[PDB]
Amino acid sequence: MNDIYKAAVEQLTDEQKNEFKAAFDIFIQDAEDGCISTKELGKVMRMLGQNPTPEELQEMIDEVDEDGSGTVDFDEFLVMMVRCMKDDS
Ligand SMILES: [Ca+2]
Repeated sequence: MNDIYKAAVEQLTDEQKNEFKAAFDIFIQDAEDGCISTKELGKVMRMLGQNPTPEELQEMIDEVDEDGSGTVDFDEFLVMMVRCMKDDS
């Protein structure tokens, strides 16, 4: 069980989700299922307001990838912020 998503969702603002939704929809303009690419995560961060590394972002991807299919949905896109709570150390 995880209670960080509830404690983190309350921290995030509507503006953050607004940007996240737009940052997602832009890529999901003609998606097959309705998600982005795990490798494209480094691209959305640059547009949102972040500049990580290929090894750093990689850990974030697999971490937020609840299904582990290959594409990043909105559920996996939003968790990126709340997942910070779970350090796993
Ligand atoms: Ca996925």
